[PDB]
Amino acid sequence: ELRDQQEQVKEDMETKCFICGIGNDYFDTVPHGFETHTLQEHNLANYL
Amino acid sequence: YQQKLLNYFARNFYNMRMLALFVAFAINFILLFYKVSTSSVVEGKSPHRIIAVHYVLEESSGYMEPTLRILAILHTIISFFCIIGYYCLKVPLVIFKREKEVARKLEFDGLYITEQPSEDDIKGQWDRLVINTQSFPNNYWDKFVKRKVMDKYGEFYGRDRISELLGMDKAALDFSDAREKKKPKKDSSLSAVLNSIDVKYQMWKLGVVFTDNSFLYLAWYMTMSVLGHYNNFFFAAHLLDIAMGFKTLRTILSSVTHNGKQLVLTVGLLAVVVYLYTVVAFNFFRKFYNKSEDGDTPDMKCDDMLTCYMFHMYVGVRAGGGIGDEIEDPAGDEYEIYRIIFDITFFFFVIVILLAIIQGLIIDAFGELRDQQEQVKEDMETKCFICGIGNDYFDTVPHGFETHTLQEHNLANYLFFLMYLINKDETEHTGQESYVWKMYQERCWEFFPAGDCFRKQYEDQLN
Amino acid sequence: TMSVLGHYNNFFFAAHLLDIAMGFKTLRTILSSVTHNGKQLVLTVGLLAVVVYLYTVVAFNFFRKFYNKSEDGDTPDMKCDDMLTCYMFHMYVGVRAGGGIGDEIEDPAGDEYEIYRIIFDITFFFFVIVILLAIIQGLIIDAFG
Amino acid sequence: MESHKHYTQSETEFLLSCAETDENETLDYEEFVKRFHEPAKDIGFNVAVLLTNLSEHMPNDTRLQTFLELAESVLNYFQPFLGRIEIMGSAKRIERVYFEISESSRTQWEKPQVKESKRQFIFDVVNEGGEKEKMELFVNFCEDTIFEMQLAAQI
Ligand SMILES: [Zn+2]
Ligand SMILES: [Zn+2]
Repeated sequence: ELRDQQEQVKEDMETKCFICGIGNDYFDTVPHGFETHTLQEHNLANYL
Repeated sequence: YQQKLLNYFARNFYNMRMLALFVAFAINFILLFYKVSTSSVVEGKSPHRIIAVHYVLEESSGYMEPTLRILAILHTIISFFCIIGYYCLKVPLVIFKREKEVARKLEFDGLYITEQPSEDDIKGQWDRLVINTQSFPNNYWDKFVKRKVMDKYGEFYGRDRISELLGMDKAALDFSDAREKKKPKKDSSLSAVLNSIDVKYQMWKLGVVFTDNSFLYLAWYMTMSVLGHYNNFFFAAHLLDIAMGFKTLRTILSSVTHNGKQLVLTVGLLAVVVYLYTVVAFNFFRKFYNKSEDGDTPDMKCDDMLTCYMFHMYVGVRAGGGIGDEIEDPAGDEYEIYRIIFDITFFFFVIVILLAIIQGLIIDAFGELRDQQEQVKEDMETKCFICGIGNDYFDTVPHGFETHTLQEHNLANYLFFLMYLINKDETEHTGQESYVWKMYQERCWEFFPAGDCFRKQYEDQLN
Repeated sequence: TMSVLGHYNNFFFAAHLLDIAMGFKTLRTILSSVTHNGKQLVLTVGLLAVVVYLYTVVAFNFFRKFYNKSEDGDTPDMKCDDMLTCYMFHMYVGVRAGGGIGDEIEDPAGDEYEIYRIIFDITFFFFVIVILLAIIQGLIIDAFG
Repeated sequence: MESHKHYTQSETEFLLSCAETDENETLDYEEFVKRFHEPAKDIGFNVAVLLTNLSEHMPNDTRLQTFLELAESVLNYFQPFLGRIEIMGSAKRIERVYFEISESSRTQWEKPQVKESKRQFIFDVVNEGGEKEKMELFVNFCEDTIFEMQLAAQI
């Protein structure tokens, strides 16, 4: 159960954005779109 | 002849490895027929040394001892051939990887120009020795690194420092009169002089191959094989090669290896818990630990600390029921209830719980490895490795995803294009080949398609 | 063949009880757990044999004097002062002990090899009894999953 | 000559007419190297590349299909060597690239040792992951493999 919990949180973080939850499929039209969205546009550090 | 012999020894490395395994098994099977003599040998009588150690008395045969001797000699020879084959085959890949890493570090990050790494990264510190040698790009097949670092770092840091560091000290490499054009080479066959060898580079390469772990294992194999002649029981240590010689056996042992980091911590917890139980037993229940037989004997007991701790660690974990099986029963004593809780808690915490953790870590390792393989299989079946578009878009046309994976975006094709680019002269590069080659030189990776494809951009009917 | 041999000896009819394994779907499901990893179970048993062989090598070389199974001393001393005898001794008693080989040997009461024999027994118990049987019992669970 | 070349002067006797190395009623294999060893491949491969590129970029054209069905033989012969990759072009458009694949390269990549390394490499980038290192890890694997095959050429 602990291993499955860690796998689930890793998959959630890799799949959807933490703020808007749009999904990587829409952003990946532009190359590195999801990474750009997670690093520049919507960032936990910036919102903090 | 030496080159042909080296190529032959490099070709059949796994063959000689498995043959060494087979002969080691044969020797160990021969070893199962030993004996120890008796009947009061010439040494005088409890004799100090009347051992008359061993003999290989056979079952109505006399072929076993010469077989053992010749098999030991043969095993040593075969294992030496294995070392030669390893150096001939797998060392160049390691040297190529190291040269590639240091070349890209110098050309892109300036490891020994603007960084100067600290006392840590001992391998990186040792890599500084190959910088100033003459034959530095020996295996990286990129001989322009020394020249191209100047155009990037020479102006900002001075030509002299980089020239001295790299080792091509010359003003403008401009010849004056024929520059000693040509002459008969001193080196020739039958070892004429053979002195044009870089001792610095040879020592660096020797250090790398003497730090390589597989070469360490082969050296240990050598040591055990040559010790087997000193004592033939030392050939038993070569049976461990089955662990790394079989893929299924590696899969079996990877279950233990996956959580070996936590197994030792569990054993440490067991030691700590047993120590606490020994503390309590030494303080309170010292009188019960009388292991002397039938009372009327010299009372041997654990009225100490180290003795009691070793008693608990030896007998008490290997009991199947805890320490209560090996102590005098509390038949009508004031500490009966307390000793009962002592024994029951010891059994329920050491025997039942800790061994359950030890036996559950292995099962969790099995599950995790299986889930990892399932995940990689599902990822490969779902999305393309290059663009990652997804099979849903491609499957509109029948067998669209299979066509995309086999023809359009293929790992084999992308691998062969790199060889085609590398083995072609820059004069014959076309526009696209030069456009890709430049970005390969500068390490951009933007020419790899990502989020797009030929069908995505141009539909079969123009859109 | 077994049915016609049952007339020669009526105890040979006991071999027909194995038909339940292939006559019931639920029983096939139960036995498929073992059959799924039967390829690796035999390799685990082979590792057990190799490890026990190494332990026998060490015991034959060093701890030969402890293996005196003769009763009350004053009897003809039966002991494993050989190689095949010691190996069969370890494979017979030492795996089926629940605590390793230390349960069936004379205790090291004040000997120069006491510490070494202690590590010998503890390592034997922790590697043969605990770890290998854990792998054997974990393969079945992984097959179920 | 019984396998493929039919018995006509334009097909069968043309070979005998070309084979005139000596008048001693004997022939050597040096004609094989002298003619159609290098030039056969050298021009035929470029012709096949041109035809494949034209067919791929000219869909739904009736005229090109006649050339395709007539050059089916040479295209079938050149299928193993012809390769296709897709790159981001200088005009910021996806463009296909055609090149040549040597026979020794295709032979070494089929060996079990190389195929085992490919399986392990895929097993790593999926588990460890990567967002920009993925293409860097792919090229690093390619260069390490290329060294293995070029070393394997020195048998
Ligand atoms: Zn967002
Ligand atoms: Zn693709």
